[PDB]
Amino acid sequence: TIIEVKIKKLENFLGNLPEYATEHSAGMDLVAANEQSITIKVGSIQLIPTGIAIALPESFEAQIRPRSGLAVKHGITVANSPGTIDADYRGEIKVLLINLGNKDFIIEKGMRIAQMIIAKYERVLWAETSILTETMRGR
Amino acid sequence: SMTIIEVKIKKLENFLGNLPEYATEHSAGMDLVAANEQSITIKVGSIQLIPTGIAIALPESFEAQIRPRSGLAVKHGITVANSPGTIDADYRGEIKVLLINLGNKDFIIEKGMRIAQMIIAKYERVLWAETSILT
Amino acid sequence: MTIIEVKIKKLENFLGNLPEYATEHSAGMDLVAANEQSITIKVGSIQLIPTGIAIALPESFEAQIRPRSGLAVKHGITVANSPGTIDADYRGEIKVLLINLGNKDFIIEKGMRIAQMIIAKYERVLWAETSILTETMRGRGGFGST
Ligand SMILES: O=c1ccn([C@H]2C[C@H](O)[C@@H](COP(=O)(O)O)O2)c(=O)[nH]1
Ligand SMILES: O=c1ccn([C@H]2C[C@H](O)[C@@H](COP(=O)(O)O)O2)c(=O)[nH]1
Ligand SMILES: O=c1ccn([C@H]2C[C@H](O)[C@@H](COP(=O)(O)O)O2)c(=O)[nH]1
Repeated sequence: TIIEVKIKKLENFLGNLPEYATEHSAGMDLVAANEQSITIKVGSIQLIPTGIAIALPESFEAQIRPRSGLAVKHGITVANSPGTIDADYRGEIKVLLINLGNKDFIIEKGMRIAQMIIAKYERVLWAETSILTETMRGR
Repeated sequence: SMTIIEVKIKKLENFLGNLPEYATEHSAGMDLVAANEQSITIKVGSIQLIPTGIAIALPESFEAQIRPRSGLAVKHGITVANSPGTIDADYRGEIKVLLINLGNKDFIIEKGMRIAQMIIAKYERVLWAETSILT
Repeated sequence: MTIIEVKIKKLENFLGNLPEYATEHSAGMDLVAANEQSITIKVGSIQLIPTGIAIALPESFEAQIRPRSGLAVKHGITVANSPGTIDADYRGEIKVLLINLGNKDFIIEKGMRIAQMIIAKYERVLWAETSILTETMRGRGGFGST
């Protein structure tokens, strides 16, 4: 199942629109679009802009997830993972990276920093009740 | 088209105010609100479990995901330690949010603070097919 | 509910039971450590733990590697690249990247439950490049908004 998503390139965008590595990949690589280098000191969190804004169709969301390689090699991961991009968000997509490694890490424009996976969500209608069914799991 | 799924929800004794709400009509998730009666300090490097005051019964083939909110992470280094937390359709206990302070100042969690977002989605039940060669 | 068949290969270090759902309505299966030498995760360190299985997902399905809440609560151990993303293109050994954000060193021994694996559908995006996106209510009137 294919979904069309509108996407706007911002002033800082470069290159191809976010790409899937292979034809069956779940996620697109997000690329740092910071106009000046950003150093993430050990233990710190930095916001990295991506230079895109998107308009997801109704009932969909985008998830900002880590690239395993950055975590393995440098202890860099997504601080709010999985980051939720809502279908009515019209701002620049931002990636929050934390440095949990042992050396300061420089984020340069063009680096692959996260992946973005699009998935369906369901909107909840609450049915308030005073008792829930019992299950084999329980409380 | 969005689709609606009805989910049963029980208020526990420590719930205050309103059932979890979508910030906007097109939000993927509902905001989860701290329901601790007494403030909870999360010191630098600590993990703390925060109650929400609710229990839910998801319909079959659905799960709920406990995810961080952007503000707590970027402003305070607070995030969800077991993210994304998985709420199973047969869980009948209180939903709790496990926060970690990876920032550089102690942070006090007060009743009423938005501490996470909860996204409901379908999952698929796997039947394994054992094989000797993956194509 | 909806059942999906997934092919799975036992590698040489596989010990015993294929990943199982803890209950008939659990979203995820428990993944178990299959390391043939003990692995110590020092405080603040990150270690890759093998599971001894490889899988072949059907198209449009992913497996998400997520933390078990018990390990996080009791030991500060969680999944460093969470949610780990397994898709149809990955037929190698499933590995769990753990980080120790607790207050003492933690030894991973084979047979320990280390993560849970939730299979779900994802969508493939085709981009419609545009110069004007619709306006919405989100963030409207906030400080600094243009
Ligand atoms: O990693 C993230 C998370 C969120 N957002 C955007 C899209 C969301 O709709 C909006 C609000 O996020 P929350 O505060 O609800 O997490 O910020 C990002 O750009 N990056
Ligand atoms: O962030 C979380 C994760 C889990 N749970 C509840 C619902 C789950 O069904 C149950 C068991 O979680 P695990 O041990 O499978 O992580 O705990 C929560 O309240 N919050
Ligand atoms: O928790 C994880 C995440 C990924 N992978 C597999 C599937 C991916 O295709 C491959 C490389 O990881 P990424 O660089 O795409 O994150 O490793 C795992 O074994 N476990």
